[PDB]
Amino acid sequence: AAAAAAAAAAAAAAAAAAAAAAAAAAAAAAAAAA
Amino acid sequence: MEIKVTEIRENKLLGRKEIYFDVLHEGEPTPSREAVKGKLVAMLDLDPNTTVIQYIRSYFGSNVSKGYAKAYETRERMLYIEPEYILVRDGL
Amino acid sequence: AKLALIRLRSGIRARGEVRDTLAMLRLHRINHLVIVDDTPSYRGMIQKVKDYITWGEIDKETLAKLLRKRGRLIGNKPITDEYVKEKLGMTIEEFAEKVVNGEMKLRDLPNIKPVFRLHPPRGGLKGSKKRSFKEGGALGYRGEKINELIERML
Amino acid sequence: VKRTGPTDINLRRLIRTLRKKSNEEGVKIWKDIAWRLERPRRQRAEVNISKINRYTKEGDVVIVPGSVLGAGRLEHKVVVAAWKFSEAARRKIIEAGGEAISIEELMERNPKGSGVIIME
Amino acid sequence: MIRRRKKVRKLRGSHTHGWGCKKKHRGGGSKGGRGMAGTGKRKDQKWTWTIKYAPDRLGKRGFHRPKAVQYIPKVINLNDIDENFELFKDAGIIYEEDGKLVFDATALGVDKILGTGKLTRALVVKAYYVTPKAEEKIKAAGGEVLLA
Amino acid sequence: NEKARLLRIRAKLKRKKPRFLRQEWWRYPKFKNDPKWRRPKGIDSKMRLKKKGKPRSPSIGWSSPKAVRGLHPSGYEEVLVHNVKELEAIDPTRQAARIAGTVGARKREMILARAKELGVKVLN
Amino acid sequence: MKVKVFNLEGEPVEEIELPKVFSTPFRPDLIRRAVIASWTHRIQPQGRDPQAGKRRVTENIGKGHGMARVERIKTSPRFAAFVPFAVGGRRTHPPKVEKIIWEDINKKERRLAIMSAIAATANYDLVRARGHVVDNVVQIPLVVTDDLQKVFKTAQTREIFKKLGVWDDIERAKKNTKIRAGKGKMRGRRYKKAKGPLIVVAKNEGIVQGARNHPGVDVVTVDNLGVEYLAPGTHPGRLTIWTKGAIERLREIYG
RNA sequence: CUUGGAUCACGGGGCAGGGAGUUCACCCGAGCGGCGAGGUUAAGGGGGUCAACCCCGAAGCCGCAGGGAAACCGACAGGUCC
RNA sequence: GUGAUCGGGUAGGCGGGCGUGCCGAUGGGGCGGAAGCCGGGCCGUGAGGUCCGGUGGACCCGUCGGUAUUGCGGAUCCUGCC
Repeated sequence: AAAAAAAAAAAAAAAAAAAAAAAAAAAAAAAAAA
Repeated sequence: MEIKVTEIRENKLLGRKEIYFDVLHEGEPTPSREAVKGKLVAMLDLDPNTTVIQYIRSYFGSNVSKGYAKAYETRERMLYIEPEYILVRDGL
Repeated sequence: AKLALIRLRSGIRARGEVRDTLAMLRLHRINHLVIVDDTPSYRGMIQKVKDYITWGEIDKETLAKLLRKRGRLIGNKPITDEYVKEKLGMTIEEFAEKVVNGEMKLRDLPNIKPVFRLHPPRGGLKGSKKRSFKEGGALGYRGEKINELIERML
Repeated sequence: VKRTGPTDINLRRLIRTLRKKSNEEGVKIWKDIAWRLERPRRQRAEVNISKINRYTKEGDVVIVPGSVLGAGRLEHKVVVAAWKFSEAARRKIIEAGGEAISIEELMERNPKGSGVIIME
Repeated sequence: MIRRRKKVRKLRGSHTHGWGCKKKHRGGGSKGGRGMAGTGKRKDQKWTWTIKYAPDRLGKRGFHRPKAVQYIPKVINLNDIDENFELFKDAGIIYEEDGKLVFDATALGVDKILGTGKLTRALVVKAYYVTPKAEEKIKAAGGEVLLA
Repeated sequence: NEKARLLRIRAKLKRKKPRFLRQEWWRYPKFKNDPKWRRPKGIDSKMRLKKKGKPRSPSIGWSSPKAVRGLHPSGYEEVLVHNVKELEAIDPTRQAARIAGTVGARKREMILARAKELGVKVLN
Repeated sequence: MKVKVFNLEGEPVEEIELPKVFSTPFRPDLIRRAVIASWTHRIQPQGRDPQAGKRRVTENIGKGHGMARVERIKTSPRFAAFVPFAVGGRRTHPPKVEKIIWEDINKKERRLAIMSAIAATANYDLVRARGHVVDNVVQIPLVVTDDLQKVFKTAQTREIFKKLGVWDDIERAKKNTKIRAGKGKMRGRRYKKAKGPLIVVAKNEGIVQGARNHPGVDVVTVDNLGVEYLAPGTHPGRLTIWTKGAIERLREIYG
């Protein structure tokens, strides 16, 4: 069980293209830190 | 620097004697913890490797202070409950 | 030569120059005595406060009596031959002889307070505070006659 | 305005312990750090990782009387003692193979406080 | 935390509450006018405070453009890229091509790359405009700038 | 003995001490029936100027020695008692008990019995 | 810290390790802040009628009547009116409903305070000092099986509490309940009631009904914990009965 | 009040009860506390033992880059000394 | 421990205490007589507190933490009484 931080990328990504980057970041973090 | 024991309690679920005492110190400052341990051990026949003192407290306009001590039966039982800053404050 | 200065008058109704000079000479209160050296920088200040003090040349016997009776250490403790023989290889009489003939300073005795606090003169001042000693009063320069007054005030 | 102290009883206890330790061991650094901790909250020290990395060496020991914050890199390993760490600062100090500890544990490991660098 | 008491509680019994003579705390004359009255321009009872502390308050200077036409271009620094590298990698912004790491800033939504701070890694920066200092720092770190 | 000496000091001091009362307590029944101290605050008050022939004002110099401040003239210090548990927890060497005025007879019988069998001085 | 798990008969069966929230340092200042904010969040606004005292019509006489310059009624009695030193007039500075009573506090400080209060409930000296009777309690901290979440009879709860050793604190709560002093008795609010134990549960299946009517006893779930359950009056160290499921949910949420 | 009050300067027959720096909005500071290159939710939504409690909600605001009327341009995370 | 080199004070600034009504907690008292009122004793620099006796006949207090229409000799002050 983990608590990934994604608002850090939400506030950075250009709007209308945030959920895709969020999914990719979810997968990346799950891979690396787990 | 004299001491009068006001209360003794026993605790089996924790395994410790709880001692409440009063320190008469007139024309003198608040006594030190080493001195209080020395006198309580000289009086009540306790093992200095146990016997942590929790607090000595003075009060406004008064030459009597109050003190609380715990005498444990075993190192196991004392370390199981007492924390590190209390264990370091003493000579342990 | 060592000069003795005694304060006689109050600083109310006096100039700040005089008040500050007296503070620098450590003469804060009335019937208080100080011993200094006869240097020009001190003589100028004495001339500035000439109208509020008496001063004159002091003798060794008088200084010995003064040390034995009104001398104090930090803590307002009396001076004793025990202390003097311990800290120095002398008695009070020899210390005073030296002090007034050079070779030694009062502050060489450790923890010596530099101000002597006297009671008022026995029989009273025999001259007005508003005039000078020369014209029959009390203020200003005496000579060896400051010792008579120190004796009366001891 | 009456300047109180901290309301954290643990800070108060640490300050008293530091002064007692100074008097016991015969040193000045503990008393110094005590008066620095009794400093008004609006003037409490704050240091970033960048400053430590800038003014430290490899194998140095450092004590900060306030908070350590995460901004910059750490290129070598050092031991840092402070009252409060940030998550990022702790993580970045662990990375690079350093250790982040408390002032009490520093007093244990080193009673005389020899070789320790004060930063504030 | 600290809950002090109000000083009216202390001044209860003081007869003037710290205002001075019993003539001193009255209406607008006791201030010199209401609001910014007397700050110049017709009266000068506060012209001294005006010239000591609030110059450039009376008078106009310049013009403003319409917000219909204003555009605020977004910018980013090399320190930011290097200090947020791993998140830009986790999420798209940095990706992979043949033997190269590439930084697509248009994705981020930025128009300018400014040149504050060192650059450590080598990269290919893909963006409209880049400042000469940033160009030099990038080409020293061993990378390229390919302008779109 | 020093405690007795300080007791004599306090007794003499508080015999000499006046009862501090406001400017003109003798003149208006609104002050005769509520006697108290109020500091004189007027611009032309002689009690404020501390003139001769006028009543005096309180100051920190009238205080009693710390050692004997607050003790019963007997020499003990007082402890209010409402129950027998409070009666206990008294040092019968330096403290005495004063029974609260709201306690009933049924209960103060018990308090007096326990004080008797404990050796505690009761001022009532 | 390892602890035993007790059954409804008062016997230890299992052994479990406490989570780290029970090792949180002690912060009575934050506990107090949070309790005071919670106090503020349930009080009603109060004000007077804004037109009260301002119903009379007046006329002042002015200079030259051997009288003061006060506004007075203009019929038979001619009593003064409308001024704040007149009898029946307006009040100078009355209470107002515009006034702000709400106090805000941040989530993270609130949660730190809750954690500290939990750690305090897991300490013996604080529980005793607060005023609770713990002469015959089993563990401090007391952890009991999940079978207690299903008891819906007050008499069965009575028996279980007798076997665990908190019936004496319940009796203290009953005994130390009094009729107030003052005017709160007119406004309801009589019978100032003392506090007893607090049962923290994972899920309610009848224990709420079963234990409700014992004086001083509170029942709460973990997801709905606050600092007023754990530190009534700003004083921490309340006698608390935990459950295994509640402690696991603590291991998960940590706050 | 006044430079100046025992005043031939003003207020003062007695007693009891009432009677005067309050609230909001913005701004400048401080004594504490939390998080910290980030901080913080508002309106509102869900649950509950239902005005207390718990969980969501970062829209927006301040800060991380300034200079310039504007178009525009766009910086030391450490070189030396006391 | 030091203070010959601290001890007057208006406007004004700062620190600590006494007292009054309500709330959350804790410890208590009361028809074997609470609150209030009258006269007295003791402690306290003091703001005040507590005890004794009498009257009275149903509620009251201490400690911690919060709140406030929170302290009168004056306003040719307001109401009532003399």
